Amino acid sequence: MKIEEGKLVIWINGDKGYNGLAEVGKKFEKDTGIKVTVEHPDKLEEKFPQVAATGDGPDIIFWAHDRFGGYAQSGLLAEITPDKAFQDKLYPFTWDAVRYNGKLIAYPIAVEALSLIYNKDLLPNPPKTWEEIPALDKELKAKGKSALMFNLQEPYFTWPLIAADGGYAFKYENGKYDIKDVGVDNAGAKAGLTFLVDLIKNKHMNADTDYSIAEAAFNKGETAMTINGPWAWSNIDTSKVNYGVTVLPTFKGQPSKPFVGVLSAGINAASPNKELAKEFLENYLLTDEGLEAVNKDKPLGAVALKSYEEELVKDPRIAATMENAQKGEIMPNIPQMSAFWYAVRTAVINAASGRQTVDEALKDAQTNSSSLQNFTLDRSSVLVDGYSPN
Amino acid sequence: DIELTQSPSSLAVSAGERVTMNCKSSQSLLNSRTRKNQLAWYQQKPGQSPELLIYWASTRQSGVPDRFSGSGSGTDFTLTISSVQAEDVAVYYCQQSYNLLTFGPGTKLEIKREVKLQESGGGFVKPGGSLRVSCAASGFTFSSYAMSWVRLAPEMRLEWVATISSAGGYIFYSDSVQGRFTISRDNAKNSLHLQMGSLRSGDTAMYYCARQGFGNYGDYYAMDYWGQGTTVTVSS
Repeated sequence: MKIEEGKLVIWINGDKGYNGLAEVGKKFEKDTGIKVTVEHPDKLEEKFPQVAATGDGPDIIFWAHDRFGGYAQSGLLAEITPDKAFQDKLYPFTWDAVRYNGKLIAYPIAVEALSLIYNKDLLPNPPKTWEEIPALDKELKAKGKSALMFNLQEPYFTWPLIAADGGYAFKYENGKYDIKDVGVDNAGAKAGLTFLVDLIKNKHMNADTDYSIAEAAFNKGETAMTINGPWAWSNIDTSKVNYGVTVLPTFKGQPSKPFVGVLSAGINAASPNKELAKEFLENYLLTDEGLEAVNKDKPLGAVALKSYEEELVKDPRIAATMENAQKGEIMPNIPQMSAFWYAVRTAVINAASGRQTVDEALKDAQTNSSSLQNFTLDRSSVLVDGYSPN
Repeated sequence: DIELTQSPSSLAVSAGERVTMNCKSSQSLLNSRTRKNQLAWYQQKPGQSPELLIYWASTRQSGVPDRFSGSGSGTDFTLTISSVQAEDVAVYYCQQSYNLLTFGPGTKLEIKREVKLQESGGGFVKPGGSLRVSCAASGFTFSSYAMSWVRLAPEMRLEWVATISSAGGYIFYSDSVQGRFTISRDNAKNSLHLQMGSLRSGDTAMYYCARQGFGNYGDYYAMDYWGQGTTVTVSS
């Protein structure tokens, strides 16, 4: 229950550039004397609301914005106070992603979307469409290679194919999400997931595939294509596979529609250092030099900060990220997103593993996503002197 | 901090008799917000895990025959079986949920003429030793539910041990185990655990994992599914 005054503790995921961020920390230290400690706890997207509930945890938490509505409703997040002058340094759509009840609850950092990453040597002309991948694998199997391998354990990676033809999470109508209009059941959703399963049935993919299997598969040059975000680039860089980053294949003539995540920095509600956090975030991290220190450790992709994005977008890989970003949809941040992810994660794994048909798997995911009247997030089911905790 | 008495402690009836069981608490259990009384009733038939009968004092759980009936207000609660039957031989427990969780001492009733939860990992230990009990969950969105550990000790003693919230932020232990025990969950592997250290011989019991129920009308503040008890014996 103590966060410790006069110090900044920052949490950020392990695939991001925490050492780069840590050096922004050291710069902050020599300028102000405040010590900055960067940690990358595992599953920090769940570790955070778990420790922050009783007022413990880091001063600053990084994740895609989707989870931040959820944290905010649980009161785990401070309202941030950037003046109009700082707000203009960033693209307006990124601020829209950090809103909850009209209030800004985090600082946007990077704009993330999955792209198609291909081995240029194995495959000089990557597929425009999902449909031509099965035949492209047969060819590649003849030379002891596969066409495509990406993470199937995380619905984030499988969502772009599901939504291509009209699958959607919650319907966005007149400025608001309608949590009774759920589209994980519709024909577009089923068309995508059926296609992914048929890929697995015809021995072109393994239901078995997870992030680190697919990564090593691509970085060892054994598969021609992978699907991943900018974070994955640095491991591909060191491996010296000759790789390109480009548009995701179309499905049924429609673009794949990745869920765009705005990587964001939140300030713990329970933190005694909310001013030191604002200053670090506004004056050190969200500067050209700040974002570059992180970026040189592990690429952020496109960034919310205008001045630096204009430099980064010159890189054909970031151009690709943006193009894919523009063809997708910005994720909701509503508290129910947690329920949804769990739901789709289950549907994707059970349909792909065979334990359920596509129709059964998505019907379940749709049931588990729909009547979420006052979905809670951290349900304690306990009273303390006749009252709930928090 | 809340004490519960149940009268009578045992009871022998012929088939068909109407039966009333008492439960009294050291203090009022009324939820100032929901106006529900934080009292629930459980049935433990011989050789089985307890099951939910009544919650919110007077609401019958789905599946429970309507001869079971809960009533009461203030500090005074009653479970009535209008005309008892052979299948009702069981110990009956009131449980309060107004301030943490406490089970009553129980009423032994005798007659004279896809939601699954599986525990694992019980065993023997010397006093001061260790064990970690687990409970694997299936048939529901485990991520959405608070889970609790309850243990049954040799002298008809049903005890709450710990509860962990659906996302783990809120954890609570019985005095009897505070410090020595640690309740954890893994929402990714659909799993609940109780690390038991510095074991007393009084910690010897069957240990149940139980799901805290809720619905469209609010939290049940009651446990609506139980696993079979894994057994923990601390033998001097």
